[PDB]
Amino acid sequence: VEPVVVIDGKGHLVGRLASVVAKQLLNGQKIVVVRAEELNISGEFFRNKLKYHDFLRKATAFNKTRGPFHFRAPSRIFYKALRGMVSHKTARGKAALERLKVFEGIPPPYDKKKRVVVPQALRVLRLKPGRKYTTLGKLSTSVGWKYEDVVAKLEAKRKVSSAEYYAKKRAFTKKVASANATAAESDVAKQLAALGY
Amino acid sequence: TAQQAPKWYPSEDVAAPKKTRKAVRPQKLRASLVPGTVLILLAGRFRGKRVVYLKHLEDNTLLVTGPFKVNGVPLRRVNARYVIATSTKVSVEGVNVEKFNVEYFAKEKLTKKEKKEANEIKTERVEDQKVVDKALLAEIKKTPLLKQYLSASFSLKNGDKPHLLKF
Amino acid sequence: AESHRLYVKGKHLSYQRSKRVNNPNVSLIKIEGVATPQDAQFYLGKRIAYVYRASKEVRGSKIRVMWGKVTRTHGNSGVVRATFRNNLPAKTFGASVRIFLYPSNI
Amino acid sequence: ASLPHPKIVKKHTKKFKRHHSDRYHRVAENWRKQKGIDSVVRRRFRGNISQPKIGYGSNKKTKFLSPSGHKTFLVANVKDLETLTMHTKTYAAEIAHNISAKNRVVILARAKALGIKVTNPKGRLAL
Amino acid sequence: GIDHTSKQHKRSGHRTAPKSDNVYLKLLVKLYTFLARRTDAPFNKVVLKALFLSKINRPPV
RNA sequence: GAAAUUGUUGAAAGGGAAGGGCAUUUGAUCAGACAUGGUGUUUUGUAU
RNA sequence: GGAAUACUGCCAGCUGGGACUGAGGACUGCGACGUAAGUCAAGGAUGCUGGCAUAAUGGUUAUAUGCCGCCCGUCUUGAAA
RNA sequence: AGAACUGGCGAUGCGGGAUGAACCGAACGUAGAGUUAAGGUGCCGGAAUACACGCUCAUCAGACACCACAAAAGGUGUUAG
RNA sequence: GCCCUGAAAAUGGAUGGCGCUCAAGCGUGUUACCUAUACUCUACCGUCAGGGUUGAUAUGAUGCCCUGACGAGUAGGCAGGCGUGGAGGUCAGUGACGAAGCCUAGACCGUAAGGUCGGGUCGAACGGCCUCUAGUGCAGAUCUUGGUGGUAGUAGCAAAUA
RNA sequence: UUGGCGGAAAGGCCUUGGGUGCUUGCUGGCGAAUUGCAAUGUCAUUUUGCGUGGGGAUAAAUCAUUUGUAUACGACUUAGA
Ligand SMILES: [Mg+2]
Ligand SMILES: [Mg+2]
Ligand SMILES: [Mg+2]
Ligand SMILES: [Mg+2]
Ligand SMILES: [Mg+2]
Ligand SMILES: [Mg+2]
Ligand SMILES: [Mg+2]
Ligand SMILES: [Mg+2]
Ligand SMILES: [Mg+2]
Ligand SMILES: [Mg+2]
Ligand SMILES: [Mg+2]
Ligand SMILES: [Mg+2]
Ligand SMILES: [Mg+2]
Ligand SMILES: [Mg+2]
Ligand SMILES: [Mg+2]
Ligand SMILES: [Mg+2]
Ligand SMILES: [Mg+2]
Ligand SMILES: [Mg+2]
Ligand SMILES: [Mg+2]
Ligand SMILES: [Mg+2]
Ligand SMILES: [Mg+2]
Ligand SMILES: [Mg+2]
Ligand SMILES: [Mg+2]
Ligand SMILES: [Mg+2]
Ligand SMILES: [Mg+2]
Ligand SMILES: [Mg+2]
Ligand SMILES: [Mg+2]
Ligand SMILES: [Mg+2]
Ligand SMILES: [Mg+2]
Ligand SMILES: [Mg+2]
Ligand SMILES: [Mg+2]
Ligand SMILES: [Mg+2]
Repeated sequence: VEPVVVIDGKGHLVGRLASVVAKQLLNGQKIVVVRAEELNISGEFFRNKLKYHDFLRKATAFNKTRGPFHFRAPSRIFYKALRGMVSHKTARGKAALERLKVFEGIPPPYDKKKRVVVPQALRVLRLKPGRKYTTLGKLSTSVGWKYEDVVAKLEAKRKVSSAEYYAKKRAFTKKVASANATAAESDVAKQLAALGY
Repeated sequence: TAQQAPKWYPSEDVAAPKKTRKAVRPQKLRASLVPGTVLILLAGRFRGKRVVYLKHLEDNTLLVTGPFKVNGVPLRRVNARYVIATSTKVSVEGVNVEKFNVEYFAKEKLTKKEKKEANEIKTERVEDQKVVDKALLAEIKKTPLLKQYLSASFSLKNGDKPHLLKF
Repeated sequence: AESHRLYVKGKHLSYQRSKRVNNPNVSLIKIEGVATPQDAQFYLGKRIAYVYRASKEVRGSKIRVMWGKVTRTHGNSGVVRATFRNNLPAKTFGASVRIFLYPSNI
Repeated sequence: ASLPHPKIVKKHTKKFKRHHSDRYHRVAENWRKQKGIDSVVRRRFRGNISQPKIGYGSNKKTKFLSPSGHKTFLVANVKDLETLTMHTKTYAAEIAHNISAKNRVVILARAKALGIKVTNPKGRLAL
Repeated sequence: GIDHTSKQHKRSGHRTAPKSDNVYLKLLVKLYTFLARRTDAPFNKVVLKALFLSKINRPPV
């Protein structure tokens, strides 16, 4: 429905989000994903760390530089999970992949844009209460991502600016609500209410 | 010879066709198309315009008019499958509509030599349009906002689902 | 107004296929708004145009059209089967396409 | 000008080229059937070339018919031309490849007089 | 698929239209196939089938 | 004066071979049907 | 005590939308509706209208894309080996 | 390694079992439309991130016949008897 | 019952992959949906079978036509065709105003073997049909003879004092 | 045009003042046809070239020579108005 859909990856299960996003990209929607460091994987942190070390031991024996590449950033972990769900060796898959961008944090192109969520991949709607889960930023830091703190500081600055924006927006919204409440109970408003608006 | 000859030649008399059994019953129009209904034109030069339907013609077409003074659509005929019949209806008792028929709208078919390298209207047609719409806007002025509704064009907005929309 | 659209937008998803063999004679179309076969039944028989641009002008235009129509529903989620005069070129998997409101039953 | 006919249907317009006639120069493209014991083409595995068979045969009402609707008849002279005098709606003459230009002009003039369609009325013509 | 209970596309095994290309014999079988088609007498069918026969199936009398 | 093989010119494609099948897009290129008898002579070469 | 409704089944009950097909080529048959003339959806499509009349449809060819496709011949129970 | 009855492969493509001579389904003229078999419907991948009742949390979970393995013995893990 | 311990192998790795945890796991139930060269209906091709039709005009009674069913295949059998050298006959066939041959991501016919045409090149003979006849059809045989590649401007052209 | 703010990939967000256009907030007048019963019926943005007329700025690198902190050859590292 939109040209570009911006997904806030926070609170999303990695594989369910990746399946939804892969299907969207193949159908032709441009998707950008922000805040990949707040993605969730179901299961305990130790389980997911062991899984990553299992992935990390696989490399081409005679030359490690041509082996499976182990990317450490949370955005690239999500990208790996999503490239597994796209037929990436074809021209169609390559085009579907270049319709996609994944970021840590919310960079300045997208910090002023609307972020949506995917409810069929949200953790609070999918996991049973009580089940343990992993945070992708913590897992990436444990395996070697170097930029957890700088992303956190930039996110704090962004959140301060966003709260300053939202206070003004809320004040203007209350003025607009006051204005059209006073401009209700008129003949036009009663006609609109009769017609359903 | 180069090629020898065929021993038998096919005959050149064309056979007559068998007597077909396809009679022509009249078209049964859909129930929403009664004369005086406001239609939305879906294709053509006037696509998206709201016109008023007057008469079902002999060659399964619908006689419509804008009216021409309202939105600029003249007395015309349209295909019934290319319109949307709304529920908005104006009374069309008081129009002289049996003048118009199939041979009223003749094209005077153009010859092959007349090729337009680069590049008019019947006076009887413009006076007939005037006579019809003078009776039509008299009924149109009764209900409020109908003239403006007929003047405005139809389009689909974002989120409009035609399978759910009522007309 | 600022909108002039008299069609419903859809996307060209894929050809009709099994797991490992596709049939290019039938395309699958995702019409926006429709989510069930019951709502997709409204659009059966509607005309579909795929509209594209070319560098060479052929008969007064640089815009070319492939015509087809909706034939039946597909699945449980409102996808339809469409057939075109010439099959769609398979690079348009994910391209927009126009589903018109004629021939109309309203 | 031809006799009325149904729409001509070609069930398989593509040429049946021999297996590996693209792979090796020495293998000509003239069709031969693979007789090999392991041959994927003989065994009819998916994704391989199709082979000629009787199901591809043309409709007998439109067999041998050119797109104009005639059957081609080779002619060498006006005497061969005149055998199609009463069959102009079913046959079209084709002048043979080894006819001289000055005999081609005579054959063409007679065919225009008789109303017989000529398929190659441009061979060896001087302009 | 069909579970065939008999051989498909098998000939009748009976010789019609005799193997001889004697033109007078062909004239005789033309006359007697007309008679066997249109007279409903068993004699004509019997002699038509006899006309088809080979030499060792036509011993001299 | 064939082919293998080669030069030049032109066109096209090329992220660890190339070639093939079904289908269509795109570029290039190409055959076929377009008169017909006809009321008719608005006609010249007065019967074309 | 009196119903209703579900479920299952039947109708030579009515009716709307969509798709693919139009083989055959004088008549002959079985029927239907009518007192009759005749008509018909009854042994296979007709009617009405438009645009173009050309590379536009189409064919060929090179390329692109989707999916598929292992090297032939041979011996062999078994060959891409 | 060797017998019995039947069905197959060899001599056989096609849909399914990722992959495979033999399993499952089904046997093959050239096409169109419809419905299915076996197998499936998160995404790769056509098809419900369907509906319903439970069970399971594994610092080697488990995930579909042929088939690509796991046992004796144990556990106030949890569940029902 | 499920889970866990019992449970150790050598390149890095496989519920097919990603991944999945009130499952996208395990047991069970109900529907909807996807699609095989299978089933149903129709067209067209061929095969087999059962029939109709010597009447005049015009031909082909091995002709034309009606009806039904059927179509996998190595080894192997049979049948109908396609192409080549030469022979009898015929078309009073083609041809220096250009035969034969050769080249041609130009056209047409045939399911196919193949056939036909246009254009270029060329220079002296050749073809259709009915029959006869064979030293008659090649991808393979570490085939025979001849010609030619990649390798490759590569190995190398360094003993005997200069 | 005034003042700010924004460096994560800021390349955008907010604001002052005047000018100018439109206004469907409300009521009028004129026009539209013939694209003939549909045909995307052409309204987007990406790159480049060639012309005008209006600003702006007036270099290096390689070969060859040279060095030996380098070196199989290339490459490297030095020097030369
Ligand atoms: Mg070859
Ligand atoms: Mg074998
Ligand atoms: Mg020479
Ligand atoms: Mg050569
Ligand atoms: Mg019931
Ligand atoms: Mg073309
Ligand atoms: Mg085309
Ligand atoms: Mg093309
Ligand atoms: Mg190619
Ligand atoms: Mg391809
Ligand atoms: Mg493959
Ligand atoms: Mg062995
Ligand atoms: Mg054997
Ligand atoms: Mg089998
Ligand atoms: Mg899908
Ligand atoms: Mg227990
Ligand atoms: Mg275990
Ligand atoms: Mg699955
Ligand atoms: Mg289950
Ligand atoms: Mg099918
Ligand atoms: Mg028979
Ligand atoms: Mg069969
Ligand atoms: Mg000889
Ligand atoms: Mg010559
Ligand atoms: Mg060539
Ligand atoms: Mg000479
Ligand atoms: Mg020999
Ligand atoms: Mg050879
Ligand atoms: Mg061989
Ligand atoms: Mg050799
Ligand atoms: Mg050397
Ligand atoms: Mg030496």
